[PDB]
Amino acid sequence: YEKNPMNMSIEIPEAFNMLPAQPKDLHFKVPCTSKCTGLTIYRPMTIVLITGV
Amino acid sequence: YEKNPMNMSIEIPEAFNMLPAQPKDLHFKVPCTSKCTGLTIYRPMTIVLITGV
Repeated sequence: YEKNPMNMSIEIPEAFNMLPAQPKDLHFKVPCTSKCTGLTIYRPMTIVLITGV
Repeated sequence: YEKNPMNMSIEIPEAFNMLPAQPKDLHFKVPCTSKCTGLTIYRPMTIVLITGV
């Protein structure tokens, strides 16, 4: 393929972050979350696949 | 009936109020509470109910 933002891209609407720690008895639980979308091909004439290799 | 605080009354010793939210993994819970007593009739001879109207 050819690497170019106008051919394909990956979107990250929000970045990795950590919520405030939640205390339980003498310890804490910290949850983390993020967002993603996958791979989007705007122009499908710039990629070639070779399967069965 | 005859409307008079001496005959019947309702008490509300505590009004509606909310508590701070209690977080969980990825959501919250908010509780609400209040107090009441219901109608108290000190002198019940000052009320007449006509039934079947």
